[PDB]
Amino acid sequence: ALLSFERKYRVRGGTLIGGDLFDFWVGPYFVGFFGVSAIFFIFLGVSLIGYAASQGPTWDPFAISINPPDLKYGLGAAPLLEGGFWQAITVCALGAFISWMLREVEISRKLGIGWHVPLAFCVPIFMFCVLQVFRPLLLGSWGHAFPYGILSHLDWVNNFGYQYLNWHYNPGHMSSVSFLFVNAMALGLHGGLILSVANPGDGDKVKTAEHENQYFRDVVGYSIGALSIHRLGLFLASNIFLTGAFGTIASGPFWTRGWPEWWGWWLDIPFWS
Amino acid sequence: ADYQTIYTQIQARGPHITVSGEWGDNDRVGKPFYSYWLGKIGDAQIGPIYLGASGIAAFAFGSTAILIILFNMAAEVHFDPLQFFRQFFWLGLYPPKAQYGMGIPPLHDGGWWLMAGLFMTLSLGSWWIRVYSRARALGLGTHIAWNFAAAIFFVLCIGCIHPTLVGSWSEGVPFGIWPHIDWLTAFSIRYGNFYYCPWHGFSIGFAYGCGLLFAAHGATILAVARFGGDREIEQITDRGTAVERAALFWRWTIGFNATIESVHRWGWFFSLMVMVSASVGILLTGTFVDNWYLWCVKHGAAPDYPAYLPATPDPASLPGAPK
Amino acid sequence: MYHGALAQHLDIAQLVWYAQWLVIWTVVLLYLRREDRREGYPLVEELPYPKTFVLPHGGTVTVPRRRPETRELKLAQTDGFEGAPLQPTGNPLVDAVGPASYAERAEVVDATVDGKAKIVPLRVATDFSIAEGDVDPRGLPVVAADGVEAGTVTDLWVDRSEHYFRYLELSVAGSARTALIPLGFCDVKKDKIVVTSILSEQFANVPRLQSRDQITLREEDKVSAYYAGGLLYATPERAESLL
Amino acid sequence: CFEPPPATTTQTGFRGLSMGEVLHPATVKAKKERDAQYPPALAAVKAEGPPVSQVYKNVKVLGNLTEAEFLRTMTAITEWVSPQEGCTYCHDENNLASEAKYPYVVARRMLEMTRAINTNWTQHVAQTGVTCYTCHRGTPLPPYVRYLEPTLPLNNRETPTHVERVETRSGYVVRLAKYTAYSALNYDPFTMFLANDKRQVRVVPQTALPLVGVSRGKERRPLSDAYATFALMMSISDSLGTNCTFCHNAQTFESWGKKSTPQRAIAWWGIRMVRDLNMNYLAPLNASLPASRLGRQGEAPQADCRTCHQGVTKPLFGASRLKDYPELGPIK
Ligand code: BCB
Ligand code: BCB
Ligand code: BCB
Ligand SMILES: C/C=C1/c2cc3[nH]c4c(c3C)C(=O)[C@H](C(=O)OC)c4c3nc(cc4[nH]c(cc(n2)[C@@H]1C)c(C(C)=O)c4C)[C@@H](C)[C@@H]3CCC(=O)OC/C=C(\C)CCC[C@H](C)CCC[C@H](C)CCCC(C)C
Ligand SMILES: CC(C)=CCC/C(C)=C/CC/C(C)=C/CC/C(C)=C/CC/C(C)=C/CC/C(C)=C/CC/C(C)=C/CC1=C(C)C(=O)c2ccccc2C1=O
Ligand code: HEC
Ligand code: HEC
Ligand code: HEC
Ligand code: HEC
Ligand SMILES: [Fe+2]
Repeated sequence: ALLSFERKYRVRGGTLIGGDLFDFWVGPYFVGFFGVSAIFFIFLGVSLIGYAASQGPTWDPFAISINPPDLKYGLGAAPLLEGGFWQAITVCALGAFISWMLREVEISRKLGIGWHVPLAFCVPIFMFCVLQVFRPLLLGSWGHAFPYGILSHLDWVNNFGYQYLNWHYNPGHMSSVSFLFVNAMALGLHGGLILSVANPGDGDKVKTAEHENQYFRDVVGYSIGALSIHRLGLFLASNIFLTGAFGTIASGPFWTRGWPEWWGWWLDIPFWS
Repeated sequence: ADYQTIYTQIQARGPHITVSGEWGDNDRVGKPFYSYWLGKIGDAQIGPIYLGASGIAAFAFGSTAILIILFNMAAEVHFDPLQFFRQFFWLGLYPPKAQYGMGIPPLHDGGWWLMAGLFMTLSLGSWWIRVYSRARALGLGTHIAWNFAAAIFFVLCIGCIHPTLVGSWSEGVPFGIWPHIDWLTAFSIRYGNFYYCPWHGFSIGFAYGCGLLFAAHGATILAVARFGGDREIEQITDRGTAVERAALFWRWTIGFNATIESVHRWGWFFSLMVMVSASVGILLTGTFVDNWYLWCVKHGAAPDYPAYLPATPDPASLPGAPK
Repeated sequence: MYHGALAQHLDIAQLVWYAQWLVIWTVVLLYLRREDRREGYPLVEELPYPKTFVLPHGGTVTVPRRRPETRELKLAQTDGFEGAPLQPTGNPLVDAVGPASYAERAEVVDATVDGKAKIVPLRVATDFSIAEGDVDPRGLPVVAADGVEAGTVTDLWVDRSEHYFRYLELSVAGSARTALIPLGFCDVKKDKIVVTSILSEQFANVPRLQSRDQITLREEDKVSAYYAGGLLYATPERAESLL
Repeated sequence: CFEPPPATTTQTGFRGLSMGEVLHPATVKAKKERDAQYPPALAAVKAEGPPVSQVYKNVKVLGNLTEAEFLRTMTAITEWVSPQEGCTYCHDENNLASEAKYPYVVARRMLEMTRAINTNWTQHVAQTGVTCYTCHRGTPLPPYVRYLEPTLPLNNRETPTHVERVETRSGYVVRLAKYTAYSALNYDPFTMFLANDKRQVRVVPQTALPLVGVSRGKERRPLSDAYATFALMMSISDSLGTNCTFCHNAQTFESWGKKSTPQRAIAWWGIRMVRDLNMNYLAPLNASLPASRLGRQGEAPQADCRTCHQGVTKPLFGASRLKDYPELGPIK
């Protein structure tokens, strides 16, 4: 039921609101008020997908899609069948996420550590807001959002991208894609370095923090430092959306043409034209 | 509110450290210096850097490949230095356009490309040897090298294994900024929307995972910095309150958790697979699949939508329409 | 005829797709998830063959640790529910419980690669200094959450392996004793040091080191734990709900 | 660097697919004012009278029209083609029946060409129809033509820079980029796909698995072909001032049925229509044109999608003169 070092941390407190009423554990999971609200908003969003999933033509989990309304419905309520479920689902999704986020603040305060995780978890929840709320509002319709299907939400992304002819030329995207590669690149370095110091091989002795630093100095001429790389990651990770978002929200509201032609500001400067 | 996790408030300066390898202690070159500003967000000490044979080899072949590319770029704009700086992104050294099978193509059409890539491939190989050797030399594991190899193997897959397997160098990736990006659309369209290749999906979901994992892992290590949670080796071999407060944070949120060592085994894995799935996807492409969308339509996966505008017959089927 | 098709309605691509899923879940369930169970297991109130680490400066240590002694926890059950929280019996900070808790780390000093003590004060570290530009806190007055002056900084404790300042030593006024704090609790100003984590009255009860010029792993927790414990136990308002 | 909101959007696909046009209103308008300059139809005139093949000396194409109706075609033509220069641009001022000046013989063949578009290509041009104005827009040499190489600017009423000039080799890729909507796709899709019918635009296989005997070695179409088809579409896209979802579902570019829109089939007939004008009507006019008009390979200027569409999905936003000038087709 508990980890061999866990009982000494299970103390009352940390709760943002609710007091003693919700401050308890069910299994390994912590509850709190936000753990209840999450459960409420999960169940309400899960049960309302399932309703929509039955009214559809198929139950094959890859194919299923619960799409938003047509462009004619604007920002108004759309019929339950004809997009209304999708709107219903959105609210429940955002409700749980925020509740999943805030919960982690309660867990953080009880353990007496930083709030860095839930504060790192907002960066996704924000990028989810960029797509399903901020951009549709900036284009006039909820019918610009991505549909909730496993294979189908790709088809949206594909058509979204090809609407501006060649989405790779997008400079926000270029930014965003680079941080994904570099963050994926950065992890295998850090994972690998930590593993390579603790698991050298054979009957070889474990090595020290100086060994880490020497390796990357030797190999690449520079070593960032233990604590720093973890600040580097969270940054590398975060900027996958923080910069991406800007590449998404401009496509339509602030830019209507193709994205390659955007680079005519560089290209068409008079004194090298 | 821990301001140390935001930046280094006070900076210690001292005499430089040197962990002696089993060899190449005499191949460390240069005097180390200290950037005060770097030292706020990282470690102040820049340099020195190890040389060695493999290192110089990764420069001599790496330069040679770069010198071959830039020459053919300069060619493209008739050697006009201003129209080099202007158009650079658009310039490129291309694989053959004409189908020659695998027979070595002419220098004017893909010959300089194939040769640019050889010298890239030798450079990539030389570095790997450095990434492997510097590990062993300092009594370290080879975990870094093997992940790097997986990423080398993805370049080899898209560089020269897949053209081989299908038998046409034309399939290779160009050199250049926009050009090697443009390849991504050509490739996908030719093999039927990569959004319908399962191993793209794996590739994306591991890369996305790497985002989440480092984000989450970074947040956890900074979050527990007050308990010296950055000291990850000596947290493995003598568990401190740091990684007690970590594991519990997660165990109460998502129900389970890792160790301070194993969570670095989750990242390592998740990075690795990004390249393994990416390699797997490619090796399948063109050899055993041709249109990934119709592969999904056959195996009843691909989703379907009704008609907004009226269903449009292929005019190439109508009686008496031209070719 | 097609390349890649096989008997029945089956093609090479279809078969590797299963293989991909099985290797994945093999690795997750049968490796990574067992490597997660080396610490804290077995459970209290599918395990791996234990792993030994041969230490850099002599000895070995198989994990997880079983200590020859079990420490007494001055806490008390709230309710008869299986997963009911625990309220402190005694003074929770000095007891070291909840967020004031410490791990049973070795009573050994952390060690540089060559052998020397890793975490030591600048009075010991003669070859270390503060980089020109940054503030020298030695002699500034540290001021608590209540706004009272709780002492004066008297030294810094550098990490010699990474060249990183990890602690701040301050003489507690009235008590005639020094006490360490982690920099992570210290807003470093030009003229003072703000510690919102604990009240002035509490600094006196910070865990005492065994030796003046060196600090054991367990001592680094104890001290670190104390201040983190204060964040919820400084006043009686800090434990309840915010709104 | 950017364009301010609001933005005009439409829907060409099932809700939630992100298929549709995105138009900047202040560009949409700029296009309308330009195309609104289209001179209105000259009032219909006396039907009765003898045919002009009897009346006039040299009338090989518009014989069946009565003189009054004949001269109305001759004013209208001059409005569309050469208004600033008037009738004398084609005709000898003393002798109207003379074929001294080269824009006469060229006009005759044009006159036939225009009747051919409206009669043998309604699968594309519909009931909207094409006139002399759709391409010329008030000038003898149309704004948007195409030689056997790229040239800048795309509008030939704007003075080209030295690098934009076709003699200058350094600007080559930039000439090629602006035809492909600024891409670095190293291919010329006009001279490949529209200047004749020697090439096949479709590259995607139409089966999951690779067909034996064409999926290895020298039996394969190189990847280049894919590049080139994309090149052409970027230019089609830019030519009409729209995007790929206006004619495709990006899910599957190769598939028709639900996955394409009626506009795509219409787009398809454009390709065959543009091919049929370039080979049989425009390229051969190099024997009738002076060298100041020909390219560096002696080729006569030819047309692409942009020649008629000039940035809009329908030329002149569906402006028609089909009924007003029936003598320009469709011919029974
Ligand atoms: C129309 C465009 C499509 C496309 C076409 C495409 C293709 C053709 C391929 C991918 C691939 C991939 N795509 Mg993908 N794609 C991806 C993401 C990805 C990656 C996860 C994956 C691997 C590529 C990579 O990591 O290279 C970055 C890392 C690289 C390239 C390795 C470099 C490491 C190397 C050791 C370093 C060398 C640097 C040297 C120092 C340089 C020296 C050079 C000198 C000598 C000149 C996302 C997240 C999306 C979204 C969200 O829309 C997407 C959409 C699309 N892709 C569209 C469907 N994509 C690859 C894949 O997974 O195949 C199935 C792939 O082959
Ligand atoms: C035509 C297709 C193109 C395209 C179209 C495209 C578009 C339209 C957009 C992107 C975007 C992006 N593209 Mg893509 N792209 C990418 C990569 C990327 C991403 C880095 C970036 C950001 C994605 C994002 O916002 O996720 C969002 C993911 C989120 C928000 C995750 C939400 C998680 C949520 C909080 C939690 C959910 C919880 C679950 C319900 C819990 C389940 C419970 C269970 C487990 C118990 C690569 C690497 C490539 C390559 C290699 O070719 C590529 C090619 C292309 N993209 C094609 C050229 N791309 C985005 C961008 O940044 O644009 C500039 C974007 O908007
Ligand atoms: C422009 C950016 C878009 C994009 C573009 C994109 C591309 C190009 C590809 C994906 C793919 C995927 N995306 Mg997607 N995406 C997904 C989820 C997914 C997964 C189904 C899959 C694998 C990614 C992964 O492993 O991540 C890392 C996280 C991991 C590994 C943790 C485990 C999470 C688990 C796999 C998620 C399962 C979700 C289920 C649908 C269940 C939903 C909850 C139910 C039970 C109520 C969610 C939940 C959201 C939300 C909530 O916004 C989202 C938004 C977007 N995606 C944007 C709209 N996505 C890949 C795929 O193959 O899809 C078919 C893929 O290739
Ligand atoms: C750069 C920043 C990165 C990042 C960062 C972090 N990520 C975190 C944290 C941090 C710091 C945590 O604190 C938190 C966590 O706990 O760690 C495991 C978390 C989490 N990251 C998850 C998913 C995830 N991260 C993604 C991406 C990144 N993460 C990027 C890369 C992606 C992508 C890319 O697709 C996915 C799918 C969940 C596992 C978890 C929240 C679940 C939840 O909120 O619980 C409660 C919610 C549920 C249990 C289900 C909710 C069902 C709703 C109501 C109905 C569904 C509607 C929905 C719209 C349907 C769409 C499906 C359709 C597309 C098919
Ligand atoms: C039964 C019931 C109704 C209870 C009510 C209470 C309640 C509200 C329960 C919540 C119910 C719900 C919705 C639970 C869902 C739980 C979730 C979010 C499940 C999804 C988990 C997934 C798929 C995560 C993907 C990320 C991933 C690959 C994780 C595996 C690796 C792990 C565990 C990383 C976490 C982890 C990280 C990131 C470290 O850095 C670290 C550092 C040092 C020590 C340990 C760790 C550590 O464990
Ligand atoms: C070139 C663009 C022309 C302009 C401008 C004008 N005309 Fe024309 N003309 C043109 C052609 C190709 C022909 C032969 C038509 C045919 O169907 O074969 C003609 C002929 C005439 C004639 C008949 C001359 C004769 O056969 O004796 C007349 C009287 C005539 N055109 C008059 C005319 C006027 C008045 C114009 C300006 C107002 C004018 N034309 C313009 C080509 C072109
Ligand atoms: C596009 C589909 C066109 C339509 C409709 C008409 N013309 Fe045309 N014209 C077109 C091309 C590609 C060219 C060659 C370029 C050039 O100007 O040389 C032309 C040219 C002419 C000319 C010659 C102008 C000159 O070179 O001085 C004339 C006199 C002309 N065209 C007349 C003309 C008439 C009478 C038309 C309707 C009956 C007509 N054009 C339609 C393209 C197109
Ligand atoms: C209508 C106006 C179109 C727009 C906008 C785009 N394309 Fe298109 N496409 C169109 C036609 C009429 C055809 C068939 C032409 C023929 O003669 O066969 C195509 C075909 C393609 C293909 C090849 C499909 C196949 O069968 O393999 C591709 C890959 C393609 N188109 C891509 C594409 C892109 C990337 C576009 C935006 C830049 C785009 N198309 C726009 C008509 C139209
Ligand atoms: C002039 C001679 C044209 C050339 C050259 C091309 N097109 Fe065209 N197009 C033209 C007209 C007069 C019309 C109106 C007919 C109508 O449908 O109302 C069109 C129409 C289209 C459309 C349909 C637009 C819609 O329904 O909203 C498309 C998709 C189209 N044309 C595409 C297209 C392409 C791809 C061309 C080059 C290959 C092309 N057109 C050439 C006139 C002319
Ligand atoms: Fe770590």
